[PDB]
Amino acid sequence: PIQDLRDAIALLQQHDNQYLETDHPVDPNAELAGVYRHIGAGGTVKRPTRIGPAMMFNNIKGYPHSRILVGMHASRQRAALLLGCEASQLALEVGKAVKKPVAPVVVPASSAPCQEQIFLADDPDFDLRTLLPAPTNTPIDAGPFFCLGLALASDPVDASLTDVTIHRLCVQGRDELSMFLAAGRHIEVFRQKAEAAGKPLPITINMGLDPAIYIGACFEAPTTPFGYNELGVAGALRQRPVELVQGVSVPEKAIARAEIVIEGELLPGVRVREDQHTNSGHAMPEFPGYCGGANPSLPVIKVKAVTMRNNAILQTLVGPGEEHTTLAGLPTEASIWNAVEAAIPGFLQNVYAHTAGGGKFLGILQVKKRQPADEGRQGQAALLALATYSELKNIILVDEDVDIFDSDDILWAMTTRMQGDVSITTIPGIRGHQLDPSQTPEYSPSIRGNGISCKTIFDCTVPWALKSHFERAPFADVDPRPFAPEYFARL
Amino acid sequence: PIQDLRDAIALLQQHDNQYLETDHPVDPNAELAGVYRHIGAGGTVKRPTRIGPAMMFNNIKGYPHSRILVGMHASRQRAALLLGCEASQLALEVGKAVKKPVAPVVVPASSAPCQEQIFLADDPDFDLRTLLPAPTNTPIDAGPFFCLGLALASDPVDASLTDVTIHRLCVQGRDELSMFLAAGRHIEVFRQKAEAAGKPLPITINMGLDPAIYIGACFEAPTTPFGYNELGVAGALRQRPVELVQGVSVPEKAIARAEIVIEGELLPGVRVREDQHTNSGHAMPEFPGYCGGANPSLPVIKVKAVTMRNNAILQTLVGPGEEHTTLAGLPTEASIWNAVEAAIPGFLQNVYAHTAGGGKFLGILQVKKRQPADEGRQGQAALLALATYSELKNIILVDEDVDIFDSDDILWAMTTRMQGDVSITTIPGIRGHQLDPSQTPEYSPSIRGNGISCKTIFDCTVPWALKSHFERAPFADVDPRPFAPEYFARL
Repeated sequence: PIQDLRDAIALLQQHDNQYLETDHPVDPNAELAGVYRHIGAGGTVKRPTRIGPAMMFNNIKGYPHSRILVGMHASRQRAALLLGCEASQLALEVGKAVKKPVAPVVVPASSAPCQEQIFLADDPDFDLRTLLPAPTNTPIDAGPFFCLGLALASDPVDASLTDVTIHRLCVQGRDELSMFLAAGRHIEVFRQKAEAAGKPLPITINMGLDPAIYIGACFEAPTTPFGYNELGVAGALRQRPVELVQGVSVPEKAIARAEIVIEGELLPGVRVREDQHTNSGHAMPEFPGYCGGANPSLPVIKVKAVTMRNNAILQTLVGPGEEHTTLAGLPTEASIWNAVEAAIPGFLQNVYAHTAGGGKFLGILQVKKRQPADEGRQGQAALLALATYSELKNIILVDEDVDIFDSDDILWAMTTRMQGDVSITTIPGIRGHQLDPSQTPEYSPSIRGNGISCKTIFDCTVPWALKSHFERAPFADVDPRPFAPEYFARL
Repeated sequence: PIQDLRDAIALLQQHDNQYLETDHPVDPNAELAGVYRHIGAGGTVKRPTRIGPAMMFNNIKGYPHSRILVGMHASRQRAALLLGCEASQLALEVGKAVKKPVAPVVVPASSAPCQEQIFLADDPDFDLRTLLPAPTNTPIDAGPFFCLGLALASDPVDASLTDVTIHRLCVQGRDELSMFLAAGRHIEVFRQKAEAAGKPLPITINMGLDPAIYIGACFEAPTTPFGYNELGVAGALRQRPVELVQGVSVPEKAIARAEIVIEGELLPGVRVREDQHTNSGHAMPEFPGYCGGANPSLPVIKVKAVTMRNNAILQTLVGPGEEHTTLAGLPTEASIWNAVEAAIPGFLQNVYAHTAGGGKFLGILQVKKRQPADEGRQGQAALLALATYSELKNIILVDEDVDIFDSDDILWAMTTRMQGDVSITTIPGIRGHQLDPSQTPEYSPSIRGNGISCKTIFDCTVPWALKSHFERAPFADVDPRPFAPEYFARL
């Protein structure tokens, strides 16, 4: 029963090519990410790249006591193994946990390995920059980043209002991090409330976690009093409550079994240029595959303490590549599943938040026309997808004999089951996502500002009345294995 | 030095997962194809399928002295190993051979392994159907097929005119095969000239060949006296003339080192229904991945002899999947290369006749914009492609940082470097190909007859003025090997 990051590493070590360690010295600045680019970053990272093992770097230059984990979630198959289901059903299996969550519980400090070591920022010798190897993903980044920081925080006026969300933070100084907070999201609203009263907002950043927690926390959750409800998904996935502990230096909870916890406060009335120390003009690589722009005005966590386990692992990601595809893509798929299946039961066979869109921009919907009235519902399923997940950009529709996880087979449906002046429907001027660099006025006369897009539905389903002409060549069913057993061993 | 199929097999056996044998009894009717569907048919074949080893079945039900080879050209990497070049350069490499062909030569029967065993149709016990296995691809095919028949044929009046072509053939009786010949092709014009005079056309069907010969025979060649010029490509690929032997029962040449040669004559004033023995309504699977209809009026080869090597291999294909992509796709790529490079030298970086289009329907063009004036040449390249290969359907244009052999990366360009109402150009009413089942009046109000199409250009290149915003996140160059030697040691 997996309850923390090390229980997960143990499971991976029982399967081939899921976990890999190296003792060869690596520089956290640029080099480590450059290495994993080849081994397992995947997704929208520039070629060459591939799906591979999660990888542990034991020998980090300048950090003789540290080790860095990347790629834990950077494969769909791997995520399936870590949660005990089939990779094609991963979105549905987690969607079931979302529906029957198990609440987290509070434990005492004696039960929290994340507090086996406490480094108070009090200490004159404290220096976040030398305590933690925060990797730099590319040389043009704004600085070192932590990329899997699970932030816990509460409303400053109503303490029963909580939030759990993944963030990335740039290291800005001996005890400072900058942190981008999405407008409108709960923790930013918390921070705006505290700042309007001139007060800091206490927060914990929890890194190195059971992958069920990271995966579960990307889904929308209900809000109950003191609920930290995102944690309920992982509670359901393991059938064991996620354990919280009180912070040592701030009045906010932290993840009891996390590897590293950064406790601090968002400062009132303070802001920094994200790239103030490099003037690179960039932040770090974004899920579409491009380096984003540096944010000119960011809030700052003032660090009051770092607590960690003995031999703490620092967990982050590279790419963000396939690791982002998994964390973002399963929620994208679940919400599309839920919307289509409630409106058109039995129609959708599956949906894939394609890695080529980082799990957000590109939806592949596999439908089955069962009867004459299903003609015209394939467009309806596309409208449902675009309405339910507004950061989507394009939809590709295929039938149930097309493998939506096989990009060759998607392009095959786009070649023999599509006519350009019939099957392609453009929907201009719909808000999409600012990190798509083609969503700009300069790219298109129908785009009125950044993050607005034309959204395109590629209908590659066979028209109902023509289906008799579109049967794929029927090869006979045979068990191939007796013909070459040793060859099918390689699985 | 590779000079026959067996030398090619021995080369394959020096590389991992390129060649596989099985002694498990197999039914050449349907079951064999059913097995290789899972092991390595690839291409447009229904999932599951994949690229895998070429496969030899040694244990053939009803044919205890036979063994059957499939999948020899069913892998771009395998074709590259076989011709001694890099997969990404394959078409450039065969294109060089097309330009400087090495003419074939005639050798005596003593230098002709293909006549080690002679089976005259003279013999009352001769029966084409029990002598050779002719696999069926699906249970609904017209009948047993030979799918890699290299035909040699000459003009019945002017013997200096020759032709060398690949055909498929259905086994129609004791000593008859049906053979479709493409209208206007040289061998068909030889046939019509002979039929118009009331005379048979002598011919040899050569099977089990140096892959160089099959690959080279799919390119257009010039005509010179007694040239058999398609063999000049294989000659240049091997820097050794292909060897011809005089047939034993008909006045026409055969491939000296072929595994199997069927000698016969196309009969005048005789036609058969392709599926006359099954009434299946179908021929066999076509390269777009659907079953073809049965041709109701095919000419007949009356067999006069079958010669073969000792321990002869019957070589054919399954799917036809990836084996067709290689055979058809390299000529498609070479012709696009030649046209674009002549018109816009330096602009095309590479082209991929994508396997999802069977090597014919879908072109991925990789261009590099070097200067402002290249803005607008990407579409020019697309037109060049559409002009020179009229069976193309759609073009996808990408820049030099997109891996065109990686369908995930194509879709990525389709997602972040494309706006539907800007980047997509439809060209309606252009003759395409009849075996694309969506090219019918029933699919589209703009299609006036079967085999006419809308042809779509998807411009997924970065507009020149915007290039600085579209740089893929620049992970540092690092040699990953030292960090994980034994992992990279699985190459």
